[PDB]
Amino acid sequence: WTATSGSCKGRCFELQEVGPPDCRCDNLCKSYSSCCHDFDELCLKTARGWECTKDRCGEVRNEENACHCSEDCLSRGDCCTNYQVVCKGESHWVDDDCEEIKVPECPAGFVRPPLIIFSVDGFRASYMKKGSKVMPNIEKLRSCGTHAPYMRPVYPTKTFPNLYTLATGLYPESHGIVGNSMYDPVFDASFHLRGREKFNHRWWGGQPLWITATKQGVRAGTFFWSVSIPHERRILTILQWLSLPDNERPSVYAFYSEQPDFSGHKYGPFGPEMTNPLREIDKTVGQLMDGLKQLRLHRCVNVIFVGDHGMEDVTCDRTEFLSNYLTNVDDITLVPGTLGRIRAKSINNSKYDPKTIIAALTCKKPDQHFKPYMKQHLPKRLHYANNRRIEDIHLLVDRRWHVARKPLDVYKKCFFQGDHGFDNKVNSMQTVFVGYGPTFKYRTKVPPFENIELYNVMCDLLGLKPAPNNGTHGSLNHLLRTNTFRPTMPDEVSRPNYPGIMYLQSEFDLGCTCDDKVENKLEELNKRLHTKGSTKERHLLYGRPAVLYRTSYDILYHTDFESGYSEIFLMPLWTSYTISKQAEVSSIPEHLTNCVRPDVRVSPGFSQNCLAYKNDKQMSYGFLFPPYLSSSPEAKYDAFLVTNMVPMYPAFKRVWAYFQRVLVKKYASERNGVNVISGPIFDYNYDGLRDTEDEIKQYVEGSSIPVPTHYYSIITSCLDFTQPADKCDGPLSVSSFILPHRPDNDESCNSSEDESKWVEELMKMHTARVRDIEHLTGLDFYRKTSRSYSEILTLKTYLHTYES
Ligand SMILES: *[C@@H]1O[C@H](CO)[C@@H](O[C@@H]2O[C@H](CO)[C@@H](O[C@@H]3O[C@H](CO[C@H]4O[C@H](CO)[C@@H](O)[C@H](O[C@H]5O[C@H](CO)[C@@H](O)[C@H](O)[C@@H]5O[C@H]5O[C@H](CO)[C@@H](O)[C@H](O)[C@@H]5O)[C@@H]4O)[C@@H](O)[C@H](O[C@H]4O[C@H](CO)[C@@H](O)[C@H](O)[C@@H]4O[C@H]4O[C@H](CO)[C@@H](O)[C@H](O)[C@@H]4O)[C@@H]3O)[C@H](O)[C@H]2NC(C)=O)[C@H](O)[C@H]1NC(C)=O
Ligand SMILES: Cc1nnn(Cc2cc(C(F)(F)F)ccc2CCC(=O)N2CCC(CSc3ccc(S(N)(=O)=O)cc3F)CC2)n1
Ligand SMILES: [Ca+2]
Ligand SMILES: [Cl-]
Ligand SMILES: [K+]
Ligand code: NA
Ligand SMILES: [Zn+2]
Repeated sequence: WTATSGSCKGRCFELQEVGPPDCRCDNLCKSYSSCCHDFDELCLKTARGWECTKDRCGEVRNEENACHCSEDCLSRGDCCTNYQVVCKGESHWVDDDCEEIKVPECPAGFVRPPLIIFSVDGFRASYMKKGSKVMPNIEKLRSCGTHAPYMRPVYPTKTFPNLYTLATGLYPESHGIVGNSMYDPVFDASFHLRGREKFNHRWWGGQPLWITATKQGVRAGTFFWSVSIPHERRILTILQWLSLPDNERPSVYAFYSEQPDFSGHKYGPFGPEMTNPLREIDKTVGQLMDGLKQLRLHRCVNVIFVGDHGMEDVTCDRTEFLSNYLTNVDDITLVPGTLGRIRAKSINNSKYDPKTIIAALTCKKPDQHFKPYMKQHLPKRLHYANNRRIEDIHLLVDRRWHVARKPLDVYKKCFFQGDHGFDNKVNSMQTVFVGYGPTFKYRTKVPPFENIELYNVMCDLLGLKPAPNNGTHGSLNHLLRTNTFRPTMPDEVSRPNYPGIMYLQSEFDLGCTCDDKVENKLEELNKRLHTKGSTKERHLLYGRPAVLYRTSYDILYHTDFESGYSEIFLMPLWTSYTISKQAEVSSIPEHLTNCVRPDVRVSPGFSQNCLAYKNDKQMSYGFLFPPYLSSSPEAKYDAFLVTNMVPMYPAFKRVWAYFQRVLVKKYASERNGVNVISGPIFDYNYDGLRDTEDEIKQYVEGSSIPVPTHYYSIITSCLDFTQPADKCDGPLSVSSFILPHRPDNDESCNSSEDESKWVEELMKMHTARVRDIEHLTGLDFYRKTSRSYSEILTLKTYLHTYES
């Protein structure tokens, strides 16, 4: 019930929301069917439209007009945005040269530069170049301010997950808005774009910027706008709020446009019908800037122009149907489109089997345009698993395609030519970022970055302490002139032991053998030196990683590599080695094929054993430092230490051997040396965070050797590739991966072929940020470089994406 017979007189676009049954006058009242009877009349005036003309200049104030051209309008805060242009011979903001804004130039009574977020739905990154002729206001912001060539959205590249990620700094799995449609089995409730359940606050986790602001005494405009409020009125409302007295006036605001998404869906991303929506967004930006200039705020306000996601060409004829694969197609519920999510139709069906559905969808047709995954097998970079609303079965749909249950779903629901929602590495899904204002840099290009980082920066812009989030605070300091947040490196929690030779060979009963019985004082002192770390500067280029949790581990030095060996997990946490451009690849000698050697620095009881691998018929073993890249025949024996061994499924060894034998050398040739850090990851509860021992769900049969869910590598070199990796004086270049440790290669449809036709494609799919590896391992990398910490943070957030 709403008692709609109250009034909005003096309350239009009120900031405090009032409780039912009292009638409302705020931004969102329309969307709740709760506005007072007179809201249209009083708050949505349209008479005479939105622009002053010469003949209105100095008019007698008429309160019926949408906006005003009378002499009192500036003091009332309600001039048409062009008032001073038409009636006082001022220039439009876009016609003025840009001038660096070195300090905020604010009216008296402003305590901080306000922040205005101009958000645009479906604004694909390439519009900045391809639409530039029709967007002069946006182009001036972009060239005069700070801009990235694009900004990476989160997966799925849908509207609600991305807007709320922008507002919270959180991954959808953590904020809870995991799609445009959702089922929550604990609630037993359904969330959709149409209708009322979505207004219940229980869906919306984390803490959005407007709540952060309000809890810390910074006032906020309401961010949301009901669709029938025209854009011109949204701008006027923002500008009116900015004329409020100091104690009432917000410091943070948001504008939102449904365009160009709305048109992009109908006409496709570059349909000729798209020039007009882009023109109109630009005009809106011009209105805001001219309005701010009127208020003498155009060199005071920080403005962010930001998109939620891009838009791709998709048509009804590019739909895959699950009825062409499954027999039982009515025993499932599919959330469909540019992604697929599958669950049982009825929780009273014990004949539901996910395993059989996965097999029925896996590599069934030769050009298949989707790939099924159990959610825990999705690429870790998507961070799309740790939520009860994300269904166990997921379909990653190829760009330009849809998935649907049956053809009848597609014609009893071609209309559309555009859609989005695909993998967030896809070029067509990328979106835009521009920052303009006193606190942003002047005419500065910055590298592409992920939208999860922006919440921290918006908090910095407003002097707020961010709530706990998935940004890496400091990684975007290079966007800012001032207000930088000065992060410190985390403190190492566990210090390593440095074991010397403490055990005789015969103390070991590991059931391992090696043909290594081959006896010189010149080379005897030398090998001692290598074991004490004489080559460590070569192989550990950026310091040892720091261990940020409580544990027991040893540093082990060797000629060709250094490792941090966990007494708890019985294997290295990390293994570091450097491969120069000139290094040679060799084979494992025939005599050493099954060689595993006890490590006399590490007790039998904190060692793996070969017998467990023999008895475990599913599980084999591999090595972290590759025997193929040994620097000499003698150094090669170090690679067969039991302390360099890790459990590997035979199917995974095909991948790992190819990486170690072929790809490491290839990268060293291309990048002029590389430093590699590799290791295991345990994430059995798929939360993106390092498992404790008591969370491990699988061990090598008969043992306490835990089985990794993934293996990582971090591959670093000099950004200036004319310098070798091991003598780089400037910034670094990194690529990383987190490969799933799987017993089959069902993910790779071409895996019966040679590794050269499929392994690298797999690795590219599982590309990662260093930061992703940090969360999964409790390690902190790049602790000792010549680089500034903010720059290192930026490097740790880089994702190598493999798009053109
Ligand atoms: C990205 O950034 C985010 C934010 O920093 C990271 O997520 C955080 O990670 C922490 C570790 O997983 C986690 O900390 C736990 O929080 C518990 C309290 O949680 C509530 O209160 C906070 C505070 O305001 C709130 O934010 C939470 O919000 C979640 O849940 C609500 C619904 O209830 C949702 O609206 C919201 O979207 C959010 O859901 C997401 O997170 C939850 C986990 O909380 C997931 O389950 C969801 O799927 C979704 O992803 C909560 O309202 C706290 O109780 C925990 O403490 C337990 O563990 C410690 C270990 O030391 C133990 O000693 C304690 O005894 C305790 O255990 C007891 O309970 C167990 C569970 O029932 C039980 O089994 C035991 O036997 C014990 O009885 C813990 O501190 C933090 O909440 C989330 N925050 C958010 C916002 O998601 C995220 O990790 C980052 N991602 C990456 C990749 O880095
Ligand atoms: C989704 C979403 N997430 N965050 N925003 C705000 C936002 C963030 C940013 C940002 F700065 F973050 F970039 C910029 C701009 C916005 C405004 C977006 C907006 O007016 N749109 C149109 C209105 C539509 C109503 S739907 C709705 C409302 C309230 C609630 S409630 N009761 O508050 O839980 C629930 C709802 F489902 C949502 C999307 N929208
Ligand atoms: Ca985990
Ligand atoms: Cl969805
Ligand atoms: K075995
Ligand atoms: Na396969
Ligand atoms: Zn859309």
